[PDB]
Amino acid sequence: GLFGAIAGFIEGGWTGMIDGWYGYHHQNEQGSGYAADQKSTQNAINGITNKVNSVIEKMNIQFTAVGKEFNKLEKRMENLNNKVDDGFLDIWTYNAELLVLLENERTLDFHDSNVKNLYEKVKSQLKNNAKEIGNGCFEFYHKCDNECMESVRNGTYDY
Amino acid sequence: GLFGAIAGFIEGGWTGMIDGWYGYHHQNEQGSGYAADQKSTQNAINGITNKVNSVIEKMNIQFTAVGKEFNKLEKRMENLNNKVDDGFLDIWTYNAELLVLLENERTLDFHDSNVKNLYEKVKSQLKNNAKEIGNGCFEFYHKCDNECMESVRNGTYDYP
Amino acid sequence: GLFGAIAGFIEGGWTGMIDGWYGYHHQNEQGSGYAADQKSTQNAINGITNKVNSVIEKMNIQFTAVGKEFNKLEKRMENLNNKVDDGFLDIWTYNAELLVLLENERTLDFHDSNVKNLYEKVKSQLKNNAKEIGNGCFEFYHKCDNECMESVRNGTYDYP
Amino acid sequence: DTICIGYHANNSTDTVDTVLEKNVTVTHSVNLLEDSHNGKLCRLKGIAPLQLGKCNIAGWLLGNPECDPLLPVRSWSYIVETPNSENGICYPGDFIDYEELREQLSSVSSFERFEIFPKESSWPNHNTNGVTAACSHEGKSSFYRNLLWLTEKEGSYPKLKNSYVNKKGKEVLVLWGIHHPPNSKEQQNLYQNENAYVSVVTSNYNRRFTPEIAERPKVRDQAGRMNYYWTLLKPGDTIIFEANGNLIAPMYAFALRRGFGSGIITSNASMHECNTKCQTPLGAINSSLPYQNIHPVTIGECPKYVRSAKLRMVTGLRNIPAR
Amino acid sequence: DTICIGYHANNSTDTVDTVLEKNVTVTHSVNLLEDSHNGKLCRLKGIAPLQLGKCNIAGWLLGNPECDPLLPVRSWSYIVETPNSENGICYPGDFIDYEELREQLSSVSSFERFEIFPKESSWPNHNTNGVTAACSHEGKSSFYRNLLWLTEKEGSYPKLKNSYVNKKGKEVLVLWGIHHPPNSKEQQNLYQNENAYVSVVTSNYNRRFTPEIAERPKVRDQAGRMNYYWTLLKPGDTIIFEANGNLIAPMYAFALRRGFGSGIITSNASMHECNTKCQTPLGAINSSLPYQNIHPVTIGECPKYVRSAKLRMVTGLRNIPAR
Amino acid sequence: DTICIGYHANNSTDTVDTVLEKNVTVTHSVNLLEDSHNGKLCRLKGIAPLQLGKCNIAGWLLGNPECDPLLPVRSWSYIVETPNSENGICYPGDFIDYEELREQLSSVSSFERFEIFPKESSWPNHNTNGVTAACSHEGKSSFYRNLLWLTEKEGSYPKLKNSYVNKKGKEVLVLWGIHHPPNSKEQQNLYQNENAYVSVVTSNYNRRFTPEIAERPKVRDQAGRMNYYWTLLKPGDTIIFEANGNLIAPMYAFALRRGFGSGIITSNASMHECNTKCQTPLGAINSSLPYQNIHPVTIGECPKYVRSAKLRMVTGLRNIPAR
Ligand SMILES: CC(=O)N[C@@H]1[C@@H](O)[C@H](O)[C@@H](CO)O[C@H]1O
Ligand SMILES: CC(=O)N[C@@H]1[C@@H](O)[C@H](O)[C@@H](CO)O[C@H]1O
Ligand SMILES: CC(=O)N[C@@H]1[C@@H](O)[C@H](O)[C@@H](CO)O[C@H]1O
Ligand SMILES: CC(=O)N[C@@H]1[C@@H](O)[C@H](O)[C@@H](CO)O[C@H]1O
Repeated sequence: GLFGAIAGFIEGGWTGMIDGWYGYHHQNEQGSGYAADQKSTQNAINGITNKVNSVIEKMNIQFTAVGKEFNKLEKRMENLNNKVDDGFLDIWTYNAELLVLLENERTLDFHDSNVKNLYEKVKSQLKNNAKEIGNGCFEFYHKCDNECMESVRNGTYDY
Repeated sequence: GLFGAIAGFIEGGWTGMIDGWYGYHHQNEQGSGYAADQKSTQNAINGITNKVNSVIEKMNIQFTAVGKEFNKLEKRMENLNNKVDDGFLDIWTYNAELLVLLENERTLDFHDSNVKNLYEKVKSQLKNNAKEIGNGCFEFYHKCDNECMESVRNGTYDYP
Repeated sequence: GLFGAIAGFIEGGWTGMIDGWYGYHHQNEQGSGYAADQKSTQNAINGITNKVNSVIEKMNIQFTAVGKEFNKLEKRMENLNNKVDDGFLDIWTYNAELLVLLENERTLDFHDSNVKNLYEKVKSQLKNNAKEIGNGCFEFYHKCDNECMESVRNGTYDYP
Repeated sequence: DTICIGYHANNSTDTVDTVLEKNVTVTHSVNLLEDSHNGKLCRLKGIAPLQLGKCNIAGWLLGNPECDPLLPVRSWSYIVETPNSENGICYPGDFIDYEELREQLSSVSSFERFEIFPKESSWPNHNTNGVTAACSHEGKSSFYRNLLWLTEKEGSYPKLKNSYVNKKGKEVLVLWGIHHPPNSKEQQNLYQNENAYVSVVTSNYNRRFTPEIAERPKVRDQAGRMNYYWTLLKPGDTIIFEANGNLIAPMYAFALRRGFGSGIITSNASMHECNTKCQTPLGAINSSLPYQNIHPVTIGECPKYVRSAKLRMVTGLRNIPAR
Repeated sequence: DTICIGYHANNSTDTVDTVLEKNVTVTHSVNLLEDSHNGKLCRLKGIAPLQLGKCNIAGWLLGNPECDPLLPVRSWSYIVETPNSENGICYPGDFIDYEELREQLSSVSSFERFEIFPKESSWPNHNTNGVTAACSHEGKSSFYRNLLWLTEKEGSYPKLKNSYVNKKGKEVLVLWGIHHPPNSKEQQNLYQNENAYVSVVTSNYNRRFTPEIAERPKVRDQAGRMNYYWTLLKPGDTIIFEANGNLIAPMYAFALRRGFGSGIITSNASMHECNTKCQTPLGAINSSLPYQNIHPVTIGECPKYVRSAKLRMVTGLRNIPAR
Repeated sequence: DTICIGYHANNSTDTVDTVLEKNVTVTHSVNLLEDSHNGKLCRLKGIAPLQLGKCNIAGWLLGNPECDPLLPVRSWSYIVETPNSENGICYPGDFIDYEELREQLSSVSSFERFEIFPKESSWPNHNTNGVTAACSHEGKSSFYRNLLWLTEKEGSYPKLKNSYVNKKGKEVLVLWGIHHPPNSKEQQNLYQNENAYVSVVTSNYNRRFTPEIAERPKVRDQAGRMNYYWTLLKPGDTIIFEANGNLIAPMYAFALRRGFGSGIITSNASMHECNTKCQTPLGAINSSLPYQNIHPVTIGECPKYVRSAKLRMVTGLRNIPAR
């Protein structure tokens, strides 16, 4: 990835998490589990929903377009009409494929970035109260519970 | 933002800084005050100036273009001319709008990246002489008057 | 650069390294030298090679295209044909130049990113068995032979 | 105690292409390319198409006896021709500005077929029962339903002059023909005058027709030829027909009503009682996707045609089940 | 002692759209879409346009009496027709290849209107005072200023043959007409010769015209018709007119000079003493912006027309005053 | 002990442009714009083009004596005309639908020139030695190789009628002419009948021609004129010629074979024994790049033409020797 998180210092994903695209794991004390970070997932959802809607919106509806007939003495006109239809078709086919290719790359980097920023956000919150270990995981020192785990999720961790 | 600085760990902008896009804010015993980092601000300006100019340059000037008339027995030709004009217009409108949307996103990520890299540059200087407050600031372990603050602005400092 | 490494905290390139785009230097006791990271380098090659082939693939071949004659009473038709040809030429010229400009930028940032991640990747390994000096460089503490300098290249080191 | 930061994963097999890599499996994605359609020709916003079937526009407008089933149709949403639409003109000849007439009918939403020159009363001094095996029906010689073959009556073809004032409040499509005998003898017994002519005029149309006699290869067993012409008579205007021979006079004309979105397509698909907002020669499309690779010819409101086989945008992320 | 790294912010309310988020407030931005014009028609680089006013190209070149004010204009930067440009041909008829003539005039930067066939001395054996109420002027029957109506003199219309050699060193546009009476009586007392004809030839042009006599709906109170024709006479070439009736002879012709960047536009805007490099039918544009959404029709060097309502590029950063 | 992370650098001076910066020196890159050609006209996949040279399509198909070297050519990959292709029609006149004939020849891969009407046996009762200084050869008056000038034989011009049945199994291009004397005396001396006509008909073609006699400026030292016509005779159909004067009859016709990828180009480059898949008027191209700025006219499989002077895609990274 462009930001090094996904398929990076965080080797794989969690089929266990099903609430959003990004989230936390947490465990020990009262038990384990998964929890999606709504803040990040929603922002990401709004952004990507906008991207897709923009792509769609930019392509106005194609109104009636049909063939035309030319008599035997209008070959040049027939070929001109042909040059026009094929020319526009080439351009739109090119445009559509390139836009999708280019934006798909951008979307993936966007997610990579989101995971990365989320990781760094929790890190600057925990500081010395925990140690970076299992790539994406922080092992607490003061040992926190569940209400405390939530303060880490909603970003209010009282250092 | 993609790089997490703007509207990120550096939560807001300074309406108090008016010398550039990126800068510092010192708060020592001698006083406070803002100061734009010319190095970064200028590079950002050159890049964005070249970007805007490129967009403009690629759209060479439109020379005389007008309608044409067709007699009542040239309906197919009139429609061909119409298909041609609408077709090119659809493409250029799409092109112009898409290019602006895509590049505006890129410009914002650009600035974000500039603030991020600037922060990391200073962080690597104040490595072991101050502590990261967390939101773009650094508290020096010792004094830093004003002449010391400048050593930080011009990328020198040197005192690990 | 967008990611701060190339022409950033790692000032320049190594004309000495010729095995790949990204690599390590290493100046251990058994001697020194250069070594390129096959992993990242090869990975970058596959991406860029795919990019170039995509750009080329999308621009399928131009088949026979030639001028046309019009008699003296077909000026409108001749001008229509002219509008069509110039319009398609304007668009393709625009498309080609923009795509290349836009993707060249992306390519440079791609490399910047690869160097950046390779760096942080080694850093997260050494952790405390060395410090960060001239940026891009790490001064080992325990002193490791040309055998251990290798454990870093292949990413196994281990000794936080 | 531990807390890890991670990302979603699933069993999705969706794949997408990027600039740097092809076939990347992702958690969520959306397809933007429509590739599904009805067969089936449907009504367009409730209105049925005009199916010429074995007939083409010429056969329909002139009244080729093989196109009678089309005589009552007054309105349609689009016109459909088939690969077997071979019944056009039945008497050999040239249909002047035929492609332009087709283009005209393409923006016609409906019309009223009416007698512009009633067979009985319009031509008192001429015979009008002229028929031909070239336009046979039920195994018998017949003729166009909208035209009348005028010929000599009791050894004489008086100079005729008939006019019609357009009081329909719409453009009236008028069609007629000029017959060309293969030899002067035939020209004589059919129209009596050897140097005949036909004149047709309106406030904005002015044309004269002269018989061009010559032996010709047979077409549909006829050495003769019939050239067909048409004009659009503006509301309130008058059309005057004058001739002393060779005129295949108009009997029925059409009061046209203009509309938008119509067109002529060629399809071998069948008409069904379905409704759609987008119709192609292959079938109807019901979609909101921006693109389609079904067919470049479309009637209505449709996705833009592209030659692409696949256009999928990733929304989720790189799927890594970590299994 | 603290030092912080931050970014600029202000009170700008400029907004822009991005792929991921719409209406994003930024510190600095640049508009690339021109939406301003001065609702006036201006000179194009000092040269004034030709305003046909109530006349159209046809009325201008033929010499419609209602277009006399246009007679002296020799050069222009562009041609302007208005919604009320109704004065074209005043005697009813068909202007052959009219659209092509318009396209030819579109690359004409200036011309000299000269007498190709002086009224007094060109037609010694024919009358040249024929006029019509269809082309009246000052409530009195008149005729085109650039053409002459030739008719019988003293009971006879002698075969005429007159020619002109182009020594202007430029293409010369020649126009003429062919009159078509509604009946033989009129054909006879105007031209005497019942079966007349007109011939016009050059080294690269060759056409013959025959009167087509027939009763026609009256237009501008005339049952007659006049078809107008034109050709371009190359430098050094000769044009020959030969006729024994029905010829509406050329009196004035035009020696054309070609240029680039001109065209015909339709506008209801008024001419003012202003200068511009870019003119549209709505007004003149003075801008360096790449796009404009003002009008698709343009003359000169203009921004590219697009249907966009807004095209603003952001240069500054996301604006967060944080108040 | 120190270990550093760094990136490649070199001597390369390659530069590329990006959106933010211009002329970025990079380590590696690839050019995508083909700007090289071999300056020669080549065979296209082994087949040689047809070089009309000093002749143009008209001169070639009619058989202008100045184009005899072309008579034997039967196949070609593309047609080449030169800035000096001035030898077309030699007898002044108009070549009807000439541009369309050229378009027709653009998709012909080969044909067989054959005698449709053998000079002797086709016209027993007419003189066929008609010749003109306008079409001279070897400083001696001659005539088109593919046509025959028929004239009065012994003060008599019998009404002729000849037919040809197409049994070639391919389209047959038939060409002919109509001569137009400048005066009645000549018409009489050459064709006897004062009021002559020519009729040409097939199953889908039907045209009649009438001599139009008038004094005209001399072109190529002739006041007379010859108008040239053509038509495509479908496999199995029959073409009939009927006349009593003025016919410039067909002697040789062409059985056409259709192909794809051909076209007519104009070039001043020379033919060489080279082979290519892509030919431009300036020279052939041998390349796999997607674009070329050599020329917009192409034959075969070529790169896309663009007006760009440079299109280089960086592959390596920003080059910084750090010297
Ligand atoms: C000790 C040493 O030489 N390092 C290698 C290392 O380069 C390689 O990646 C790893 C797995 O094959 O095996 C180690 O032995
Ligand atoms: C003079 C004027 O137009 N007023 C604006 C003011 O509204 C704005 O708050 C300030 C800072 O952006 O800039 C001023 O120029
Ligand atoms: C005209 C010329 O010599 N070419 C250079 C060109 O290589 C460079 O891209 C451009 C931008 O600095 O400046 C031009 O002067
Ligand atoms: C790359 C190379 O070897 N050059 C040849 C070139 O000499 C030849 O004219 C052309 C025709 O096929 O093919 C190229 O591959």
